[PDB]
Amino acid sequence: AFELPSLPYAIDALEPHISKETLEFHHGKHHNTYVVKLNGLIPGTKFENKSLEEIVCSSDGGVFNNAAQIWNHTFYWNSLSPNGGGAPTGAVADAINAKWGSFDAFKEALNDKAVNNFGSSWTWLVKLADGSLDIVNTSNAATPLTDDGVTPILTVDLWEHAYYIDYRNVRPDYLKGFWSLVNWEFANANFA
Amino acid sequence: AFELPSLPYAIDALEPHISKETLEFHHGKHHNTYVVKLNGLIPGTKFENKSLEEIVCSSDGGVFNNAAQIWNHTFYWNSLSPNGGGAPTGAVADAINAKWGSFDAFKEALNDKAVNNFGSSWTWLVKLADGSLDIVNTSNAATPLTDDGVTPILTVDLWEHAYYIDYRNVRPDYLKGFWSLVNWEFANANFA
Ligand SMILES: OC[C@H]1O[C@H](O[C@H]2O[C@H](CO)[C@@H](O)[C@H](O)[C@H]2O)[C@H](O)[C@@H](O)[C@@H]1O
Ligand SMILES: OC[C@H]1O[C@H](O[C@H]2O[C@H](CO)[C@@H](O)[C@H](O)[C@H]2O)[C@H](O)[C@@H](O)[C@@H]1O
Ligand SMILES: [Fe+3]
Ligand SMILES: [Fe+3]
Repeated sequence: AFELPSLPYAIDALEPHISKETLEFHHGKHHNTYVVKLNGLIPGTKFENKSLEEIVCSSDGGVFNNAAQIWNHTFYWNSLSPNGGGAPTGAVADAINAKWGSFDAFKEALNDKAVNNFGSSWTWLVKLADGSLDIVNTSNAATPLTDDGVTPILTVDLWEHAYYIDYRNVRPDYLKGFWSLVNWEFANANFA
Repeated sequence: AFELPSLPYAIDALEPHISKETLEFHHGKHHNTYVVKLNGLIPGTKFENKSLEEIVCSSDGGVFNNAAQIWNHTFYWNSLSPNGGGAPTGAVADAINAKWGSFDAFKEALNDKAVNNFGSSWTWLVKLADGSLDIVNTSNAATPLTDDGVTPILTVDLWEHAYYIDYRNVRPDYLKGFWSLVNWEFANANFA
């Protein structure tokens, strides 16, 4: 049914911020496993012919954990880039300034939400229904995609498999890696 | 203030099932961090004079997450032993045979609960109010210590940091490691 998407860049393209070995396990094993599991759960069910987002927004239990993780990881890979990092640009830079006053205050606010997102989790930059940006944390497979009117803009995976190989227990060091890779083109594409 | 308990065995005593590197990060860094963080949170609350278990059973939020994780890890180190593994003995073996019919059926049941305990979690062997054994899963820092009438007997930490260095994504391989280390003396002590 579903297929694991290709990575949007070569396996060593995020070096030295996220390693090749991390992409091999994170994309090639964890993301793949969610796709295999969902496909095993859907045959001959009321989800067998629905799109992935349709499944994510209409399931619970194991179907939801697997489908939402497939979606969350594809969004995460797009949130990184070997040509990303550095200062934000375009409409998202201005929207960040409108909410937090400055990019540095936004980065401090997102780092604080990410470091403190307890357990397996995701930290998201979203555009609320009212048009403003905000930072929100979700646990396990939960995702702002299920929230009517909220538009996911970027995400950082904080499950330990996302960073343990490269950074062990030090999330702030992984977050420095993330800021060096953040894909402002994808953020702007989602914001607009 | 609280202190990080010593490990009950040498750093390489669980080799080759859990590595020295895993114990250095897992005990020396993760377990330690929960101790430091709790020792920041307590003062100025109705907690600074309470024992660890008293805090675990009457707190929520960050105090609970750090205090429950300190308790859960100390319980987890005691659940392993370089002289453990193999068939269960004593009262716990008999109780296992009473609930599941055989040790092999128990192991299959616990393995299924642990492999499928989604996200950061713990799988516990507990003794119920009625005297029977059961397997229960908790998420993040939740623990049966807070359930009236339930007595924790053994635990397996399923947060990814407990096994990623040694086994990466393969929980079943980590669980084989756990069966080779399970401390039946601690289980029997807790059961009696
Ligand atoms: O996909 C199997 C089940 O996964 C979840 O439940 C598992 O993980 C929980 C922690 O996130 C545990 O509490 C639970 O015991 C496990 O079975 C999901 O919640 C279930 O609905 C799925 O069927
Ligand atoms: O210890 C600080 C807070 O930790 C928890 O909240 C963090 O982790 C949650 C995921 O488990 C996130 O949803 C949340 O946004 C983070 O702040 C705890 O639940 C809070 O009560 C603590 O203050
Ligand atoms: Fe992930
Ligand atoms: Fe742990």
